[PDB]
Amino acid sequence: GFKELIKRDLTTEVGNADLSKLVENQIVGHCYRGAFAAVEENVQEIS
Amino acid sequence: PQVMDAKWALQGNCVFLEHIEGEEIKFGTINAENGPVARIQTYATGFEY
Repeated sequence: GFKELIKRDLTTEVGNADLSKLVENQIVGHCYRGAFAAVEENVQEIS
Repeated sequence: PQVMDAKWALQGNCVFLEHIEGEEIKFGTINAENGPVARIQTYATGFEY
């Protein structure tokens, strides 16, 4: 009942830079993911 | 030709300024200069006999 949905696992792309300030490219991470949980599978306990 | 034509050319202008962390740098400028003009005349003489 648990499904892991992935389109892009991870993509660290160098971002736009303001050359007029001499600021380096914005390193930015990005992941397009999702999950599908359930209740039929799981049972809680105590201690 | 009867009269020449002036030479043209573009030139960029910039100056390096001290750039302290995270300031905006000031841009340069472009400008053009032109040469002069010269012309050619005619001369002639002759004889009759």
